[PDB]
Amino acid sequence: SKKGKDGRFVNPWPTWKNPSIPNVLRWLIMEKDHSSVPSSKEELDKELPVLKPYFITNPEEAGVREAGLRVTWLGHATVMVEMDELIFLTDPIFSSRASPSQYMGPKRFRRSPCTISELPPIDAVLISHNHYDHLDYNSVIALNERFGNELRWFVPLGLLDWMQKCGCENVIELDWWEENCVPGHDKVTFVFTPSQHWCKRTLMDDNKVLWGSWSVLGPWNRFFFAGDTGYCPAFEEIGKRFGPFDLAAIPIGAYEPRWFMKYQHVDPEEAVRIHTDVQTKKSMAIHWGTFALANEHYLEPPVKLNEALERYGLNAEDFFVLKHGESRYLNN
Amino acid sequence: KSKKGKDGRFVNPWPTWKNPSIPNVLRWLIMEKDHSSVPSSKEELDKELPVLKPYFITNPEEAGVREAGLRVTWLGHATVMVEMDELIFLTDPIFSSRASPSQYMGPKRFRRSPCTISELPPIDAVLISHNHYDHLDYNSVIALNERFGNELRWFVPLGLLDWMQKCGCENVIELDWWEENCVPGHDKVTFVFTPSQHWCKRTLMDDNKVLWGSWSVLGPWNRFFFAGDTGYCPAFEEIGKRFGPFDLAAIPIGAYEPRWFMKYQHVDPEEAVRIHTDVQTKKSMAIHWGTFALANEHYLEPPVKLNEALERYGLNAEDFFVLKHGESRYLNND
Ligand SMILES: C[C@H](CCC(=O)O)[C@H]1CC[C@H]2[C@@H]3CC[C@@H]4C[C@H](O)CC[C@]4(C)[C@H]3C[C@H](O)[C@]12C
Ligand SMILES: C[C@H](CCC(=O)O)[C@H]1CC[C@H]2[C@@H]3CC[C@@H]4C[C@H](O)CC[C@]4(C)[C@H]3C[C@H](O)[C@]12C
Ligand SMILES: C[C@H](CCC(=O)O)[C@H]1CC[C@H]2[C@@H]3CC[C@@H]4C[C@H](O)CC[C@]4(C)[C@H]3C[C@H](O)[C@]12C
Ligand SMILES: C[C@H](CCC(=O)O)[C@H]1CC[C@H]2[C@@H]3CC[C@@H]4C[C@H](O)CC[C@]4(C)[C@H]3C[C@H](O)[C@]12C
Ligand SMILES: C[C@H](CCC(=O)O)[C@H]1CC[C@H]2[C@@H]3CC[C@@H]4C[C@H](O)CC[C@]4(C)[C@H]3C[C@H](O)[C@]12C
Ligand SMILES: C[C@H](CCC(=O)O)[C@H]1CC[C@H]2[C@@H]3CC[C@@H]4C[C@H](O)CC[C@]4(C)[C@H]3C[C@H](O)[C@]12C
Ligand SMILES: C[C@H](CCC(=O)O)[C@H]1CC[C@H]2[C@@H]3CC[C@@H]4C[C@H](O)CC[C@]4(C)[C@H]3C[C@H](O)[C@]12C
Ligand SMILES: C[C@H](CCC(=O)O)[C@H]1CC[C@H]2[C@@H]3CC[C@@H]4C[C@H](O)CC[C@]4(C)[C@H]3C[C@H](O)[C@]12C
Ligand SMILES: C[C@H](CCC(=O)O)[C@H]1CC[C@H]2[C@@H]3CC[C@@H]4C[C@H](O)CC[C@]4(C)[C@H]3C[C@H](O)[C@]12C
Ligand SMILES: C[C@H](CCC(=O)O)[C@H]1CC[C@H]2[C@@H]3CC[C@@H]4C[C@H](O)CC[C@]4(C)[C@H]3C[C@H](O)[C@]12C
Ligand SMILES: Cc1ncc(COP(=O)(O)O)c(C=O)c1O
Ligand SMILES: [Zn+2]
Ligand SMILES: [Zn+2]
Ligand SMILES: [Zn+2]
Ligand SMILES: [Zn+2]
Repeated sequence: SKKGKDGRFVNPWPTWKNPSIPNVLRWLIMEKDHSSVPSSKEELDKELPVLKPYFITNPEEAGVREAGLRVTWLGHATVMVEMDELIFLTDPIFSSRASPSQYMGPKRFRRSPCTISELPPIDAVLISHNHYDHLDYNSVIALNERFGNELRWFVPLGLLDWMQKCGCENVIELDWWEENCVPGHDKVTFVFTPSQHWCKRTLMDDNKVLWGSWSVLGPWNRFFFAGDTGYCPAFEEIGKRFGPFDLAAIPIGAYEPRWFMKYQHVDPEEAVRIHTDVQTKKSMAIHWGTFALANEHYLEPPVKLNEALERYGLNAEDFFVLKHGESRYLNN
Repeated sequence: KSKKGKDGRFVNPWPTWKNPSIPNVLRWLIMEKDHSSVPSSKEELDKELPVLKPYFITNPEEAGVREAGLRVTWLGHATVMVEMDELIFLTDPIFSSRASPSQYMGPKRFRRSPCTISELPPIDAVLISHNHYDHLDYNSVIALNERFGNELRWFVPLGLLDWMQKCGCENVIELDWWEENCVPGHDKVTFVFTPSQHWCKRTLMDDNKVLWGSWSVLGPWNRFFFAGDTGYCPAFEEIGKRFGPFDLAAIPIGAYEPRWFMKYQHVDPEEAVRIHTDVQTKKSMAIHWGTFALANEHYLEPPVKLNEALERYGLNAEDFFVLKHGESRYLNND
């Protein structure tokens, strides 16, 4: 290739990135209050409405094995992408709290639109990093319970065990810049792409499992999942090696306070930049709207995104935000 | 001051004063509670145990009682919403997927919750029978006290007040056997903590620190008994005679498999109908069962055994009915 890879430090995984500036802790004894201010049932329902998905009232449809691409936002980074036959899910979280505990931790103010049961045949599942807001043991458990060997768990290096331990066999571990495929539908290609984030689920396990983005290269359309990352070259590299991608899921939340999050989390503007670097035709906007993992107003990220869109000479068509549970079909 | 089984405190914690109790407990361990019922694909359970969408979701109005009657809605396990005398009170609210102190281990419901805390009408009081994780849900407590405030009057047994306050609740009332209180505004309704034969445990060495029991709400139009968790005991004739006749009775009819083991903490359907006769209620509702797997019996068995015991005693399904998850039922009185 020609795009820097990694390449771990003496012991754990470094980002190898320049925008990488230390600062890595937790959320129980530091800048962790908020300014989002979420309250009032009807108010939430109004501002942030939860849409009942289609694969519930009319499962039939599904498939989208046509030639375009259908996407559904089930919260935070939980997006179901119906593309080139395959029906894959990303960073699946269907539980109320994203904490190792049930007594403390972040609880969603906007519940998961559907339930794993209601879910349609899930083919592959993609995992950005190990953070609880992206890895929900309960969710994982259910998935295999329902499906099982027929679930291509595409995971980053350092997760296999966890998966297998949870009770999964169809699991692939990958170092960013690696590649693998869904057995049956081998035509489509999945690639672990780099990113700028951290990995931690317990103590001392810091950056023990790699982080990164996913790039689904399918015969017809192409999709890119960033996950959680701060602005770092890679993106362009990706947009070059692969791309032009069709749709891309870019995080637009958890950015304030900038002085601390900047290096681990992009800002709505930085996202617009990714839209460009990755060379996609459109973007869906992941993270935001579901959990309060920062101090930014919970409604701010879409406003800041449209601000940056108009700054960069773009339009809300190019980088759109879905409603909780909404689907969207893009036939190119 | 008639013969009234009072407490009920031995060594340090409370024992069950009732004669038929024998402590040889072992604690919930999936061992004999994981699957001897073996619930298959959701679909199967959708056919057998359909989850309904409670009335107050589609019609948030209509949710009082207009008096001269009694409305009840079954939300899972032992969660029961009772409306009477300008009062909507909950019992044993569990709206969480798993009934455990952990998120990695414990019994997880196979039937989703009918509604959510955001969707239910104004609750005026919650009743807690005992402290077990299938009847006391931390997240549910929080959610409730987050929606509501000092308007939610939490009626809990003796030894729970501190727990409640530590959750953030301020309008909390602690009661002992045959103890009575009321909702601040509505005085005519009187809530009474009445005996039962169960145990209490959430952590290690806290066994029987808090007390168990049953609730007898005496409103000026409709008397409502709610049993909670219990094996058969004589305190139910006391409850049924002192108060009563009652209009409804939320009786448990599930989790009774290793009769040798669970007979002193959990009634079977036969003892459940025995309960119905004892408390002298006009109607009774089947609670517990169908939601969690807390024993080995087949998950559909308890209603069948309920009907068998009903016809044994010369009663029809009218007197003792089982509802679907989320179904409601209205009961007008003389
Ligand atoms: C503040 C209490 C203890 C209070 C005391 O000193 O008595 C301490 C005890 C254990 C500490 C936690 C251990 C894990 C983490 C270590 C980090 O470095 C900061 C965040 C976390 C999540 C800590 C939060 C906080 O620093 C805690 C909860
Ligand atoms: C729940 C127990 C004990 C309750 C009791 O004995 O009454 C208490 C005792 C010590 C408490 C911990 C002290 C350190 C931390 C302090 C924070 O403010 C909340 C999180 C932690 C990690 C606490 C969690 C929890 O509140 C603990 C473990
Ligand atoms: C056992 C009680 C719950 C008792 C109850 O619900 O009444 C719970 C409540 C708070 C829980 C603690 C929260 C902080 C920690 C989180 C970790 O994930 C595991 C260890 C700790 C220290 C937990 C230990 C244990 O899980 C506690 C103490
Ligand atoms: C303890 C239960 C199983 C108990 C039983 O069979 O009854 C097991 C089953 C799945 C196990 C988890 C699998 C994923 C993780 C593997 C890690 O290396 C340790 C932590 C986790 C989160 C494990 C913790 C724990 O060991 C669990 C929850
Ligand atoms: C609290 C027990 C102590 C009991 C024992 O020694 O068995 C210790 C011992 C083994 C410990 C685990 C070892 C594997 C992991 C190492 C991480 O760096 C911290 C989290 C994990 C998941 C640990 C969690 C916790 O710190 C455990 C469970
Ligand atoms: C099975 C392990 C350890 C066995 C070993 O070390 O080989 C033991 C050690 C700690 C034990 C638990 C302690 C807490 C609880 C005490 C109850 O009175 C019985 C259920 C529980 C939940 C116990 C279940 C089980 O007995 C455990 C988990
Ligand atoms: C911290 C990991 C989760 C790690 C992951 O998700 O990968 C979890 C997985 C299993 C969890 C333990 C389960 C058994 C115990 C339950 C008690 O109620 C509190 C202490 C213990 C010992 C728990 C502590 C902590 O909650 C653990 C060790
Ligand atoms: C999660 C850690 C270790 C993780 C690791 O070393 O990678 C493991 C190590 C020891 C494990 C415990 C051993 C005793 C128990 C055995 C049971 O069969 C499941 C529950 C308990 C309470 C276990 C819960 C949990 O699974 C622990 C605490
Ligand atoms: C430690 C958190 C709050 C931490 C924070 O500030 O975020 C507190 C807030 C409410 C606390 C719980 C209140 C009910 C219980 C009281 C018991 O005496 C100890 C266990 C429980 C389950 C407590 C565990 C723990 O002490 C919690 C969960
Ligand atoms: C080790 C700390 C602190 C010791 C102290 O305050 O002296 C203590 C303080 C409170 C203790 C917890 C309180 C709630 C529970 C009490 C149970 O009966 C045993 C398990 C738990 C979960 C306890 C475990 C542990 O023993 C804790 C967390
Ligand atoms: C794992 C888990 N915990 C808790 C809940 C319920 O959330 P809450 O108790 O906050 O209402 C769910 C609901 O689906 C869940 O999946
Ligand atoms: Zn993250
Ligand atoms: Zn995140
Ligand atoms: Zn119980
Ligand atoms: Zn029970």
